[PDB]
Amino acid sequence: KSDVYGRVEVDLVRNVVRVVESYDIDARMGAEAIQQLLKELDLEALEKELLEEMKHPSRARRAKARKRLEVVRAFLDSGNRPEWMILEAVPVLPPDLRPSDLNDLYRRLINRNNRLKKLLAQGAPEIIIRNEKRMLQEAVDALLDNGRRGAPVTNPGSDRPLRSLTDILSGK
Amino acid sequence: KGEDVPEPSVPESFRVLVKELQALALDVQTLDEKDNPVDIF
Amino acid sequence: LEQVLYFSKYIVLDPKGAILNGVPVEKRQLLTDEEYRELRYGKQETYPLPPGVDALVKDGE
Repeated sequence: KSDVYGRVEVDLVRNVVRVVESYDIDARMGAEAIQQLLKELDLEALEKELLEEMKHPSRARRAKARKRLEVVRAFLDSGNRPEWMILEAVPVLPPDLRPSDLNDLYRRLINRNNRLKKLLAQGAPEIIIRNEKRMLQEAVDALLDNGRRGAPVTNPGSDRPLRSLTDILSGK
Repeated sequence: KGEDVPEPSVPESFRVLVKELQALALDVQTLDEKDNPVDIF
Repeated sequence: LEQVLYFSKYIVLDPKGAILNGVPVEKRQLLTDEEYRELRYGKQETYPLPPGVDALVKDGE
């Protein structure tokens, strides 16, 4: 009988059966990998888990759980659940509100989000798929908050960070 | 008209804020007496 | 860790792995594609040999 999980190779050149240490498994990538995690995380479970962790462990680990428990609470408490923390549908601000800054960034997103749709039905080569998700994930951050990770510049003319949604809400 | 000025509708600053907040994950929803929706528009 | 896979360069984990790279299965952690491919989908790894050279190991020794 086998001892480990694995694929089968019934070799008769040695009259032996080698089971390669290769059983199936599952895993995904990027914004997608957290989207999964968030959906399964059973707040309740971790809530109870933290409850124990919180009042039982020494100040070093209990304190960490405490700060962790509020978030959990908040979600469950108010209701509106955490899985939405992931962007899948970017809401477009109205056309009259912005007569330019934000548009250049909106175009970026639109483009890549679209160049991507096309790069999925035409032919899906991995290295490209990813390289594309990256840029995409980068763009989605731009319109929201530029600077947090590198800074977007209108091509040659002005090395000035395009005013993103965040920049439009804070500051002096 | 020699009349009495109308009553204030939601300052665009309020409106503009709801959206600026919609533009992001954050969802700013205005509510009524009994916690229910209310329309600026 | 976030930044590692948020953009998708690095990997993440799911339901079960019984095997250890050196430590038990990572319930949620992530490993390099080369190692994920190596044991997750298995890794039969070749080693070519110069012509006219004999080996010190058998068929499947």
